[PDB]
Amino acid sequence: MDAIKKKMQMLKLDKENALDRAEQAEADKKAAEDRSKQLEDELVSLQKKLKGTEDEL
Amino acid sequence: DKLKEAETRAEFAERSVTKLEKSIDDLEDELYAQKLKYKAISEELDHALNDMTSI
Repeated sequence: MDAIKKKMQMLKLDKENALDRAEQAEADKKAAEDRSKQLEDELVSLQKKLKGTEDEL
Repeated sequence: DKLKEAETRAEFAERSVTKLEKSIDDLEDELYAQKLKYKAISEELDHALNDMTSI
């Protein structure tokens, strides 16, 4: 009819916005966790370098 | 004499015929308008079904 189509369009705008926000948040989580794990690896390498310095000391 | 009983019904017939023709014509016009409206309602429903059809 008439109002039904508009209501469907509203329900679809909500769909697109929610789905886009979900995808963007998922990408953000992936990027942030990769950052954290690379920092942790850098920390590990620093621990090993400290160990080598302690041995030479 | 014998002419008047015929003339009376003869003139009775003309206006009745015209009124019946007018009534049937107007009723047919209303019928066609309602038919177009009904087809339009079917068109709206089917257009909604065809556009959405899962997206």
